[PDB]
Amino acid sequence: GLDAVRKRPGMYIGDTDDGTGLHHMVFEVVDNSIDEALAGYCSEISITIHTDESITVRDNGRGIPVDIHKEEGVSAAEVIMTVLHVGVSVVNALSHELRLTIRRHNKVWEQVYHHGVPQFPLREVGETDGSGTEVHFKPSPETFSNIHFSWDILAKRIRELSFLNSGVGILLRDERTGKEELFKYEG
Ligand SMILES: CCNc1cc(F)cc2c1[nH]c1ncc(-c3cnc(OCC(C)(C)C(=O)O)nc3)c(-n3ccc(C(F)(F)F)n3)c12
Repeated sequence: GLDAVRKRPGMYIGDTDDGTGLHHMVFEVVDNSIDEALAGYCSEISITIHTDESITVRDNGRGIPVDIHKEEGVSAAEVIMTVLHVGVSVVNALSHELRLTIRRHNKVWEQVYHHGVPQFPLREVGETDGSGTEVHFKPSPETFSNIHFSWDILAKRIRELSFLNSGVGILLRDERTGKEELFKYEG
């Protein structure tokens, strides 16, 4: 259960005061998009740093499957966001607010969590021509002490992701400063 994760966070995410754990949250999310790239269905990832020190990750993969998962009773998406046994549930648990948006089967689905707790089941909220998964999460002040993300640190590790996963283009955007960079390795 997520209760333990919130109770002793450094054990799961990394040090919660020096920025290590805080930045791991971003790459905990991003790695799922990378897995989808390794499978061959994701070519584009974008990471946005918001003025309120929240983070948005978005990929262009197949979208998380949304049909009802019967060992739980809830959408598989909700399962993946709320149960593990690091995963993306760790990020969810340690987030004040987190919005999940899935584009799949030409439909748009979303769900909102508060500290890893679903506010409504995955619901359909529109039509789309795109596909992929988007995640917007705000690190909990109850967990991390100095919430400020570093362009430099995110930039560095993204450059390496880009370098190691040829053919994936990764867009980094900081709305605090308006810096913007697309890392794609085609040299
Ligand atoms: C921006 C954050 N992105 C993101 C987070 C996350 F956290 C999971 C996913 C994600 N983007 C994804 N994009 C695709 C899948 C995905 C979709 N379908 C399958 O199907 C599996 C089969 C057998 C059909 C195949 O591989 O061909 N697998 C993964 C996915 N998901 C990652 C885990 C899942 C899960 F378990 F829910 F199925 N979806 C995620």
